[PDB]
Amino acid sequence: FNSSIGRTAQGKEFGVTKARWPAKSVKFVQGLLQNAAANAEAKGLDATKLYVSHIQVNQAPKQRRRTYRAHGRINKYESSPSHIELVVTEKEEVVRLTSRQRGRIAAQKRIAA
Amino acid sequence: VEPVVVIDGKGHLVGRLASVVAKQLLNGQKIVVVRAEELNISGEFFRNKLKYHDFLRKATAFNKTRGPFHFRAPSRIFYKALRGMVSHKTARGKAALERLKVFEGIPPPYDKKKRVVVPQALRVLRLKPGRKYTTLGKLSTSVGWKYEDVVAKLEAKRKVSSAEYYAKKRAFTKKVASANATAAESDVAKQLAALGY
Amino acid sequence: SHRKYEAPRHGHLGFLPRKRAASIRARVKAFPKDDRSKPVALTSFLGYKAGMTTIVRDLDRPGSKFHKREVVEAVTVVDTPPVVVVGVVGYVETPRGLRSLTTVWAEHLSDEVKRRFYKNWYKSKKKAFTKYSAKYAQDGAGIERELARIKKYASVVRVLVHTQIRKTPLAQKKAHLAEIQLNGGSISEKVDWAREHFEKTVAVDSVFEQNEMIDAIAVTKGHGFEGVTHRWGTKKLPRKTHRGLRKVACIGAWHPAHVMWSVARAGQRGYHSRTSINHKIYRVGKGDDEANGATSFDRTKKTITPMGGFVHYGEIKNDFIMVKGCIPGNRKRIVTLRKSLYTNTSRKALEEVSLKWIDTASKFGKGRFQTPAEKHAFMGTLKKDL
RNA sequence: AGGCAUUGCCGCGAAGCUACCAUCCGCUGGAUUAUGGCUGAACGCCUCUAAGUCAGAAUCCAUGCUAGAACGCGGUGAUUUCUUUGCUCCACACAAUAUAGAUGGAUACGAAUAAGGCGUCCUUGUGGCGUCGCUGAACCAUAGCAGGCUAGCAACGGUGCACUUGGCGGAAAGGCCUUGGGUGCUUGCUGGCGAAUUGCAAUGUCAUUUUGCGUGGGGAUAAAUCAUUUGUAUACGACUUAG
RNA sequence: GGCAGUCAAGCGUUCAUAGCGACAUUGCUUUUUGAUUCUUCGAUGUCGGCUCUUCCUAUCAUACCGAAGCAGAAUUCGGUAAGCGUUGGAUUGUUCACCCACUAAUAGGGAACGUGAGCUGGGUUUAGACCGUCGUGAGACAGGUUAGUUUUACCCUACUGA
RNA sequence: GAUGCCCUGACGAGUAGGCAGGCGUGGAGGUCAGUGACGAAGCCUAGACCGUAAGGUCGGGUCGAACGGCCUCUAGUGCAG
RNA sequence: UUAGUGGGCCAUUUUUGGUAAGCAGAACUGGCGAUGCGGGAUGAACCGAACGUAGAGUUAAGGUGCCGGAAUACACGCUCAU
Ligand SMILES: [K+]
Ligand SMILES: [K+]
Ligand SMILES: [K+]
Ligand SMILES: [K+]
Ligand SMILES: [K+]
Ligand SMILES: [K+]
Ligand SMILES: [K+]
Ligand SMILES: [K+]
Ligand SMILES: [K+]
Ligand SMILES: [K+]
Ligand SMILES: [K+]
Ligand SMILES: [K+]
Ligand SMILES: [K+]
Ligand SMILES: [K+]
Ligand SMILES: [K+]
Ligand SMILES: [Mg+2]
Ligand SMILES: [Mg+2]
Ligand SMILES: [Mg+2]
Ligand SMILES: [Mg+2]
Ligand SMILES: [Mg+2]
Ligand SMILES: [Mg+2]
Ligand SMILES: [Mg+2]
Ligand SMILES: [Mg+2]
Ligand SMILES: [Mg+2]
Ligand SMILES: [Mg+2]
Ligand SMILES: [Mg+2]
Ligand SMILES: [Mg+2]
Ligand SMILES: [Mg+2]
Ligand SMILES: [Mg+2]
Ligand SMILES: [Mg+2]
Ligand SMILES: [Mg+2]
Ligand SMILES: [Mg+2]
Ligand SMILES: [Mg+2]
Ligand SMILES: [Mg+2]
Ligand SMILES: [Mg+2]
Ligand SMILES: [Mg+2]
Ligand SMILES: [Mg+2]
Ligand SMILES: [Mg+2]
Ligand SMILES: [Mg+2]
Ligand SMILES: [Mg+2]
Ligand SMILES: [Mg+2]
Ligand SMILES: [Mg+2]
Ligand SMILES: [Mg+2]
Ligand SMILES: [Mg+2]
Ligand SMILES: [Mg+2]
Ligand SMILES: [Mg+2]
Ligand SMILES: [Mg+2]
Ligand SMILES: [Mg+2]
Ligand SMILES: [Mg+2]
Ligand SMILES: [Mg+2]
Ligand SMILES: [Mg+2]
Ligand SMILES: [Mg+2]
Repeated sequence: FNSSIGRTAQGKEFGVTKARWPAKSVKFVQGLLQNAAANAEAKGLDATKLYVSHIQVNQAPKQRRRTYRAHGRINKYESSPSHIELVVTEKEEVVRLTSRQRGRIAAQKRIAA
Repeated sequence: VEPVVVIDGKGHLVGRLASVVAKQLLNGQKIVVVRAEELNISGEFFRNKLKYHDFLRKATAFNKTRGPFHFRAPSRIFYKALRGMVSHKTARGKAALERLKVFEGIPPPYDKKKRVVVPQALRVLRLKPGRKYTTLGKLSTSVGWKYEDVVAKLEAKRKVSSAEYYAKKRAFTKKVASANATAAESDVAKQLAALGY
Repeated sequence: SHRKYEAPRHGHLGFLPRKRAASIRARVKAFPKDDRSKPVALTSFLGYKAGMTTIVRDLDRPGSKFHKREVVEAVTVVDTPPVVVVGVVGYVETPRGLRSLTTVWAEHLSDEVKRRFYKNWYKSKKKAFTKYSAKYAQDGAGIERELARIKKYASVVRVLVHTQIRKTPLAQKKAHLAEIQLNGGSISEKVDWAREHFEKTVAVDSVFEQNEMIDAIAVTKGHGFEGVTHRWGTKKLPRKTHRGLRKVACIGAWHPAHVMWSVARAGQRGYHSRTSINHKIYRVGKGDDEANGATSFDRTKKTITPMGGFVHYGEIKNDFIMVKGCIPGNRKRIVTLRKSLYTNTSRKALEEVSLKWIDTASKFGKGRFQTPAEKHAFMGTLKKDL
């Protein structure tokens, strides 16, 4: 989702020209990582070996306001909210032969010996 | 029959050679052409220069880098003739053209390998004597190829080395053909002559 | 239908694309034809554009209305400390063009040059050429064999030189490195010359002389993204024009149904490589000389540096070249001076030049005084002097 | 001493930017067209033309100048451990991988073609003599459990492998040749033993890549980017600087 | 309509063809205008100018040449040639025209009669208004006159740079 | 199963259009003493089978209360515009 | 007894108007419309040939240097074009 955004040197570590710093997204996702870490502590998982094994954002139902346009027209002005979910996880580390083939294999071993 | 065939381009006619090479590659024979600068085209030089100028006139009007591209080197004029006799936009055609290499002069490693000719394309067997013809190196130079003199210098050097090689083999072929002649009038040689050898 | 009145097109299609040059140091794309009778010599040299100033001289041009009269002429001063030689490259002719066969480097490279091999000098362990230098150990047969290669096979030989940017007033410490072609002599004589100058300097007076025509190769001053009116010189549209007037009105016919490469469009202006030819050398300055701004007519002991320093540059403490008129590039820019590719025998080219006077007033305003002493005489004593 | 007057207004004004409103600079070879010629037949003469050829335009192609193929190429510098023993090379296994398509051998003068090749001789030549072609339908190789195990004879030859000797090769050399000894094999010739049942055929598996992984042996001991910083640079990236 | 051939009666002091050329007759062109009505009427923005690029050659100038009723100078006819130029103004909405002037020269044309999300809007071509002729009248006029909203690109490609 | 079974010969393009034999949907009479909370209907399913095709059938997942085959009757009965 | 149709268009030959037209209008036949398939690069109508699903053989029209299936076949001549 990057058409006509800007270019930046901080993209280079990931091989891209287009990157950004979406603070509101970052804050919500850090709240969820904090919640998942806590939940893992309560189950007694080892916090040093936790990785993000699943993260998924889905579109929630839009929230609708309106904007007023020239010539007495009205258009939508909708929010595009999110469902986010994540999971952290501890890391952890018959042969069929024709008679001819059988005959070959036998002959082969009778010579090798 | 050979896994690579090296054709000495010298004295052959561009189109007739192109047509045979094109068919060979489509049949899965690897080919190398050498001495593309010595290749001929029927028609006097001036006519062939005029034809090349007609070709230079063609270019995408709104941007000349969009082709057609006018390659000037002898090897690439030959490659153009070939590319036109192959379905070069298909995968089969791309594969076929990967089985081909064309060079000016005879670079290594092909300088020490046998070179064949293609009689159906030889100028000396095809043109009526008296008909005028172009040599492709001269043509290429006239339309902007830059390495006629370098190839000529390098070819003169290769031919010195090659003449020395030949002088030695021609000497060793005497010793052999001598020793084979003393072997005649033996029982074995007379027996062989019965069986056609 | 035909354009109603004829005019020449705007701008030259031989300088396309108008894009940012690939490097800040413009490439010499042709060296002079080698005459192998002559002694071995560099065909070019590196310098830094200091600034411009003004000259008076008498004109020697019989038939001119200004024959044997004083003219004033703008000049450009290039700061040219000696270049250090640090290597040789042998090129061999092929049917695909020249190819470098091998490079040989000097045993010891200065940090001015070593810096050119790094983007982050301060953090580095400074390992450049550390294993290579050890090739020179023993007799250094490794080097002798590589030189023998060059002598055997090469058709042209070029020396790698670097500037001594430490000697300039520039803030940069990383030297510029460039190949310069050796003309004169046999291939063996050329690679010997190069071997006997590893780590040694070469002075601009060895390369150039007074009155010689030379060529300036430099990247032009940058001006960023520019509109069509200034970038191509198209006519401004009338004041009544809706949607702006620094434009081309028609960017094409209906057919071809494509904008053509020959139409003027907005884009990068400046920072292009350029090769300007036939700049006459009016002075080869010595750095040691305290009177390198003085002449035979003006015996005032002074340097070429104008009062205040060259604006945005500094002093000039080194050998320099003074060239008639202007050259591409801005103050502080690396510049390559090259010997003429042809033998000009114009009367303009053959004129022996002798300067009457070199201006040395401040270029940071409407300078009125050539020297501090001249100022102090005219003003008299001031309150700060007491 | 200052504020405000949407830069309050006026004079000067550095820097920067900038103007045929300012200054500088703008290359020299080749091939041709028209045309005029040379030699010269057709056509015993003549003829610029037929073969052949000379000069020649603001033409064309180079030189020179701009870009540099983001799937064109070269040279060269340094290549991280110090702890998940990371990197590399070599040998050897063991896995996978997947093939634009092995299945005795790509077997090297150059030049001419109304001419040549080979051999030979000598006064060494644009020489004399002989011979060859009329296609590679050749030449070389080629027998042995996909090629076993053994005994002799005759030659001292052929050939493989590893190792050495010296040389030559830069067009893309990465190959060609050579010395010496070693070790196999030898179908040049003569013997002895083995082979079965893959059941009357079934590719009946023998090649070649690419990568991983494990053993043993060697070898080497960095940078780049972000952030900061510069302004010769700049819409942003990018560029150029410094730490 | 425009441009070019062939024939050659004549013109050209003399002399068909230097330059021309009657009577005839063969063509080419699509910068004229017709003819037609195939495409578009759920719309391809409708004159001209301005700007800008590129193409043709049937060459005005410039290069090199042939011919002459080419002494010189000036000019005229022709060839290779489109490489390079081909303008400033008065009146008119003009296209076209016309004149002044400079010039080496002021050649002809094409690109949706190039070019309106490029301009402009003088003309034309809605609705206001005047005149003349026409019409009993409402009204008409490829007659004159005056006033009359010129919209959108952030997409794809192309191009210019990154 | 005589609307059956079978033998023989020939033929097969198609817009507008005509006619024929079929497939599918809501509801009605009859019947299968039909299926079903031990899972009806619906929905998902680069799993399977039958039919030239309309379509039919089966498995697996999901699900929770009804629903089908055949003989007939009837229509607010089949969508890409 | 009832549907659709009652805009046609093209080729060869005959033919009228027109300088002519891929123009306008008639005659006879065959077509396209309603029709794919092989050929004519391409194309409503030209040439061949009209079509259930398959297999084998043979051909039409058109082709056989290479693109491309098929003789760089055979034979007698002609032609060199700045
Ligand atoms: K953006
Ligand atoms: K126009
Ligand atoms: K103020
Ligand atoms: K003659
Ligand atoms: K019409
Ligand atoms: K319409
Ligand atoms: K003028
Ligand atoms: K008004
Ligand atoms: K029922
Ligand atoms: K009817
Ligand atoms: K009817
Ligand atoms: K048909
Ligand atoms: K067809
Ligand atoms: K037939
Ligand atoms: K083709
Ligand atoms: Mg975009
Ligand atoms: Mg609003
Ligand atoms: Mg309102
Ligand atoms: Mg070029
Ligand atoms: Mg014009
Ligand atoms: Mg300018
Ligand atoms: Mg306006
Ligand atoms: Mg100043
Ligand atoms: Mg001739
Ligand atoms: Mg590149
Ligand atoms: Mg529409
Ligand atoms: Mg529209
Ligand atoms: Mg439009
Ligand atoms: Mg002409
Ligand atoms: Mg027209
Ligand atoms: Mg128009
Ligand atoms: Mg508009
Ligand atoms: Mg308009
Ligand atoms: Mg437009
Ligand atoms: Mg108006
Ligand atoms: Mg009105
Ligand atoms: Mg934007
Ligand atoms: Mg039918
Ligand atoms: Mg109902
Ligand atoms: Mg269910
Ligand atoms: Mg699905
Ligand atoms: Mg319920
Ligand atoms: Mg209904
Ligand atoms: Mg629907
Ligand atoms: Mg429908
Ligand atoms: Mg009816
Ligand atoms: Mg009717
Ligand atoms: Mg009707
Ligand atoms: Mg009609
Ligand atoms: Mg119809
Ligand atoms: Mg055709
Ligand atoms: Mg074929």
